[PDB]
Amino acid sequence: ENLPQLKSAVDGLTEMSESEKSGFISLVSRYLSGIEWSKIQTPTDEIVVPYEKMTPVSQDVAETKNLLDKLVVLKLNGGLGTTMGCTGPKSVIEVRDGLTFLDLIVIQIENLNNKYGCKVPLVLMNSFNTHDDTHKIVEKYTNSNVDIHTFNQSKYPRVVADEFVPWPSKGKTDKEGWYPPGHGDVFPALMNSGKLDTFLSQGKEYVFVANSDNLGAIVDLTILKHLIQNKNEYCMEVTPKTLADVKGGTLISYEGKVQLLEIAQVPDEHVNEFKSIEKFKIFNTNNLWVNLKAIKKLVEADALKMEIIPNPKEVDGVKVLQLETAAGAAIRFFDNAIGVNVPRSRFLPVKASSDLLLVQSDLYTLVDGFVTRNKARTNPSNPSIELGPEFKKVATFLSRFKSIPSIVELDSLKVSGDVWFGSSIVLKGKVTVAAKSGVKLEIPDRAVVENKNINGPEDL
Repeated sequence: ENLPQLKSAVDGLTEMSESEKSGFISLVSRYLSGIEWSKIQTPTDEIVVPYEKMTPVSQDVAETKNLLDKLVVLKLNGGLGTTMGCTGPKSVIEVRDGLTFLDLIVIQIENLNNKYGCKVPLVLMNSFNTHDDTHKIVEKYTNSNVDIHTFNQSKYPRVVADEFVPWPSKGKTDKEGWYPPGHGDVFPALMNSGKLDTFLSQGKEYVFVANSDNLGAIVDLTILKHLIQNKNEYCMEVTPKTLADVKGGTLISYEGKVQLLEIAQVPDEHVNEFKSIEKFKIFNTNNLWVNLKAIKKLVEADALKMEIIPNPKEVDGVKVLQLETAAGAAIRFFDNAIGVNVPRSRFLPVKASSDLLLVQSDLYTLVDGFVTRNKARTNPSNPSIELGPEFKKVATFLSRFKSIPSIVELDSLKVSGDVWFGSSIVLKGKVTVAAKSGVKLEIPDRAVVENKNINGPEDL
C-alpha cells in the first residue's frame, strides 16, 4: 500500500532498466489510485467503419507500392506454447504442411516484397520467455527477402498479493519472479527498444500489429489507404460477434472517445448485458493499425494510460498479481481513432488443439504462404470443434489422428474420453464421439462418420 516503499523496493531491482522501473511504478500508481455503465454508448458507422464502405485501391500499382513503403508489420510473439503442451514460443508450433506460424509470416512478407518490389520490415515483439529462443530460430531466415527485427518487451516483477511487495525483492529472482505486462506494452517497448525511431528515420509511417497466431492477419491495403486519406492515427479491426465471441472486448463511445470495453471493466449486474450480441455486436480481433509518429508522441508524453488488468496467478503456492495492459485499449489516446468492421476471414486464431484440426484438414490449403479456405466449402462458417483434455497437447493430438480427417462437409464435431482416429476418415454434419470412463474407442481407417453419435464400440 501507499507509493514510495513500493518504489524503493522496485528501484532496488537491479535486473530492471530505468524505463522498466518507471513504467511499472506508473502502473502500480494508477492501479492503487483507480467505467460508469450508464455513460456507455453503442458505436456507429461514424466510429466503426464497415470494411465494404471503404474505398478500394485503384488498379494503379505504384499506389499499392507507395502504400507499402510506409508500412511496418509487427507480430506479438511474447507467448509460450505451454497452453498447447509445447515448449518454446507459441509461434514455432507447426500449423500446416510442416510450416510454423512464423514460417508463414516470413513467406507472406517475402511474397509481398516480391510481388511489389517493396522492402516491408517484420518486427517480432518477444518477452523474456521467448526472446532468446526466437533470436536463435530467426537465423533460419537469413537469406529470406525480409528484414526481421526483434525486441524484448518489458519485464515487470510479480507482486506478492498478501504483502504487496515485488516477489524478486523476497529473493524470487529466477524467471518465475517476473512477467511480461500484456501486449499494451508494445507501445512503450517499441519506443524503449529504439526500433520506433529507426523506422521513423526511414520514412515508415504506420505499423500493423497482430497476434502471431492469427492466421487471418494479412496486409490489407484498403484499410491502410483509408487511414492515410482520413488521417486516422489508429484503427482497430473488429468483426461481428457470434455466440462463440460473447466475452470478447468491444468498441464503445465513452466520454466523447472511442474506447475498448472488456468484461473486466463491467460490473457483475451488467455482464449478462455485456454478453448480449444484439447489444454489443462486434469484438476486437487484435489486428491494429497505428501511426508511428503518434506512438512516439504519446509514449514520450507519458500519455498512454491504459486500463490496468490485475491477472492474479498462484505460483509455487504463492498468490501473485501481474499488472498488465492491452494494446487495443490504447485506442482512446489516438487522434481520429476508428474501428473497421471486417470479414471473419481476418480472424483465424489457433488457441488450442481444435483449431489445428480446422486448419490442417482439407478445409484449408497453403497458397503462396496463405492459409486459404477451401472454395468447395459451402457454408461461410467453420465447423464447431470440441475435444477433451486427452487432445490438449499438440503431440498427443497428432497421435490421436492417424491422418487429419476430411471436415469440408462437417457442421460440428464433439469428442470426449479416450478416443483415437484412423487415417482417411471423413466427417460430415453433426458428429459426436464419447468414450465412457475406462473405455478406449478407436475409429477405423476410412470410416465415413455422418450425423451420428458414437458412445461405444457398439456404434460400429
